[PDB]
Amino acid sequence: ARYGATSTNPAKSASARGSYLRVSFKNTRETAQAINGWELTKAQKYLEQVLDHQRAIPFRRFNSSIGRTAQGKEFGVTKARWPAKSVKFVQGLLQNAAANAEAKGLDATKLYVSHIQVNQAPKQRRRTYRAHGRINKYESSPSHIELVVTEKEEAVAKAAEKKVVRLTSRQRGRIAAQKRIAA
Amino acid sequence: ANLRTQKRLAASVVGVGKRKVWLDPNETSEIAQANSRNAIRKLVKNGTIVKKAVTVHSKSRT
Amino acid sequence: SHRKYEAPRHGHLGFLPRKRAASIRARVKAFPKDDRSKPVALTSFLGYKAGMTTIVRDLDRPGSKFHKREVVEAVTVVDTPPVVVVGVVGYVETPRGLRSLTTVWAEHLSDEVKRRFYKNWYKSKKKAFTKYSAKYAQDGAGIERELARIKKYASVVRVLVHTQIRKTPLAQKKAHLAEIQLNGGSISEKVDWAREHFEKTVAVDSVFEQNEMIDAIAVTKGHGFEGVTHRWGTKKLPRKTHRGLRKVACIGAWHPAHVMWSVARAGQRGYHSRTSINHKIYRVGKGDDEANGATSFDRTKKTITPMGGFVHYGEIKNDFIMVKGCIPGNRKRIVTLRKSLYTNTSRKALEEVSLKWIDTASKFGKGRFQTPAEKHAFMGTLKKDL
Amino acid sequence: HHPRYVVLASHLGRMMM
Amino acid sequence: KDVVTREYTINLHKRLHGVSFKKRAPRAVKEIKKFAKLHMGTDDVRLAPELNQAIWKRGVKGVEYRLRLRISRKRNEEEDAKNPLFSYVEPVLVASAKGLQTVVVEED
RNA sequence: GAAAUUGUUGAAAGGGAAGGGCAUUUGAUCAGACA
RNA sequence: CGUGGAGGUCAGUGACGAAGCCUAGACCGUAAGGUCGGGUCGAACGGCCUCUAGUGCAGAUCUUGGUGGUAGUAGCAAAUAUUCAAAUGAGAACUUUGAAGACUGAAGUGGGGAAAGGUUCCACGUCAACAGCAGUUGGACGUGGGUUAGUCGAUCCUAAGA
RNA sequence: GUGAACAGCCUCUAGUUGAUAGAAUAAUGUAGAUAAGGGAAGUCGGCAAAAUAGAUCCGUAACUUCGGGAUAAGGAUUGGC
Repeated sequence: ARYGATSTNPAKSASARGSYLRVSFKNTRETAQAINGWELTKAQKYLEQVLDHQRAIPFRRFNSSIGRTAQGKEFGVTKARWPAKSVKFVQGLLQNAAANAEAKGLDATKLYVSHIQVNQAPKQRRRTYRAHGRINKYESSPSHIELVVTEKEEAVAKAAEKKVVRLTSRQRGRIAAQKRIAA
Repeated sequence: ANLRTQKRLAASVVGVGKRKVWLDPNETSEIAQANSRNAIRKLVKNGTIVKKAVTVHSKSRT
Repeated sequence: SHRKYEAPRHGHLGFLPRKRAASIRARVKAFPKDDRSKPVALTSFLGYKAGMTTIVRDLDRPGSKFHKREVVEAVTVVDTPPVVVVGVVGYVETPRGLRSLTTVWAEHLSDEVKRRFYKNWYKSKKKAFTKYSAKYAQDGAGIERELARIKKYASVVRVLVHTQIRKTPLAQKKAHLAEIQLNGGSISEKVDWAREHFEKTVAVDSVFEQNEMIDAIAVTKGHGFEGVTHRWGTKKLPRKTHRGLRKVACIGAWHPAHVMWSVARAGQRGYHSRTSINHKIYRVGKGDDEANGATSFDRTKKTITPMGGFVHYGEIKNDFIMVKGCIPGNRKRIVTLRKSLYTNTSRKALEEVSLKWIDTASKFGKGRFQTPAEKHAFMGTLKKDL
Repeated sequence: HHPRYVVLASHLGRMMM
Repeated sequence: KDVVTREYTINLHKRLHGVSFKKRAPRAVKEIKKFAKLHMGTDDVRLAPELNQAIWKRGVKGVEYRLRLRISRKRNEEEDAKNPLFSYVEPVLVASAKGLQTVVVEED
């Protein structure tokens, strides 16, 4: 029930998470980073279009030896893919998060993905057979997923410090001089 | 609907191979309830299971 | 140790790197030298390659065994509709190269030339030179003051010409644009000639003559990633070679301990910029002339197009330039023709050619007839005839 | 569990002499 | 957006030219789905079982150079169907499937 | 509930390595005589 | 200087929080190290004088366990081949039914057995793990049913032998 | 069925349609082919591939332990009605 680092007002958020999910952690991290900070409506149309193959997930860190594509142009990247299985899971948790927001009474329009993170889960292990009768491993890589959605707000900052100036004796003598010369 | 056991029983009761037994595709819910060789023997009479004919091997050219 | 038996290297190091060209147009690096004495005239032209055909002619080469005898040679036709002049640019000589100083465009530009400034024409507002055209106004002070600077400062004057693509049968609607240098006359006469010819056409017969020798620039036919044996002609390894035999065996010595640029390696073959030279013109035909393919000795009303049209091009309906042999490029591509850069006094250069017969049998197979009237005479009535 | 054995042995040719 | 039926002819020679033999009949299925989309604008195309027999009459690599077809654009009665409309292709029985041009078929 | 290894957040640097020693400029952070 | 344990003392510390852990927060020492603040946690620990030893790690192709870069990379390419519709279902390239096209081609991809396995046989429910993709299916998981002899074998006889 | 033939090829009864798939068709590969003129000039070496091939009739050398060599070598024919 404890989440990662967050900085938003809890009264104006709704969270969802899922654990021990059998989906690639490298692919799922790229999916999550691509939704990070978007408005909830925009992110859900975006993911549907990845499945339909019209847009792509920019691959940043886990991208060694993968193919190029003309759909990374918009994101500034030359390598991108369409992680179908990992889009379904992130898609499921966003739907859960929307449901929780309406239970708390939040206004469905202002929600945005203020937090999302993926980290590793305990391995699931198997065996592969190699030449000369040698066994190796054929493990998997499940993943934990969590996210939060928050109401956007308008800045209301005010009441700042005056920053009083501490003058020396020599300075105050100068300032008094300037006053006498002119108003 | 999983009528795999109905082909097996039908083949023995009608006395032909599984390649020669026909199950009506519009009577799935009926065949599904035939778990006895008596039931398969009653559907063959009804016409829900019919015996496919043997492929021809004509000796005319020979 | 030393290589046992000597041999010349494979390939030419002057044509490196062997990479795709930057643009589908091969650019005219050098234009002919100028002399101010002659009249104003273009130094190059733009056209579209069509195909090839065959020519039979006598040989005027005293001394050779085939003097005053028939010989069969190959020729390639270039579809050359007239070009339209749409601007002038002036170049000043600076210690670190030439440098443009101003470009003065005409007022009304055709749609096919302003397609060259749009990628997504079908959803554009067609805002191109819209504000520039309001410069002619009631007086044209702005335009005439710009031309004043070209006369005052420029040392080389050029002209912008766009080809009239719509006439050729290509499915393309966007028109090419390229710069051609003006040779002849003072710097004052050069810029005046351009101004009079804005929106006007310049035909091929006003640039080239029949027996001239010209140079062709164009981008070669592409083939993609290619192995060593067909990129550099290296020897093939014997049959019993593990891990392939279309490969270069030794790619260097132990030291320098780095693969040398001189070694043959696999990569792009084709799609380079080339400049062939010394091609003799054989005919400068006229588009609106029937019997484009006739000759003094043939005398049959037939055009240059074979039966069934040039394969992969279509039919020729404009002027054309047929030259001796091959020019770099594939069919349908833009090809730019240049005047030679030196005075060639050889016998071949000065020889005058009068043709005797141009071929028009179909190139889509083993053609047997030259005209549809010839087919009917030989075969006679068929079932599909009335 | 994984039993293990001498990987290859032989098939290494000979050297200098 | 309308219920319309029409009759076409598809040149399958120029679409299966060079295709591997074990994949000629299967690929023809795909091209009749691409063809019906190009003319009816429906992503959902259902090929009648009788058409499947016309294609596979002469094995994998015995497709006919031309086939006369009937494409019917209809409404989707299924709940929550992604697309309102869908197409349905059937075979047309004719002596020779060449020399014919497209024509609309009236409902009644 | 440590370390290796890992995700998000925040600060900073980055022309064919990174790390360290003497000295200072800049950013952040700490203590105070106090009467 | 530091560690496990032992005899004396500080009538030492502590559930109002002992030991352990984390902290580009602070102080003492040339150093080995000692000391304090904050956070986490939950039950026992230290100063000084002495005694004792299974008493300090960067290596040993060190022992056991855990984890990376390589890397979403190499790869899942033998045995001719799949396709259309409905049914079921949250979900169908892979299950069920029907139509089509193919293969084994009677020293078969058919029909039974001997050694060996031991319930894999059949039914109902069912998909977390297994079927190096999928799965609603399965030789998988849960629960049960099933193998009928005077005549077929063993048993009885003897062979090389024990 | 073809044929000398439980050779190779096609089929009937019966049985499977099982081996991760979709999309393009670069270089280098594995497997299968074909090449004008020359015909071993390649290579340590005809390595690899090619050419010959069934059946009927004719003809068949040296040497020989008289049994063989021998399918020697070299030719001709072949369908349908």
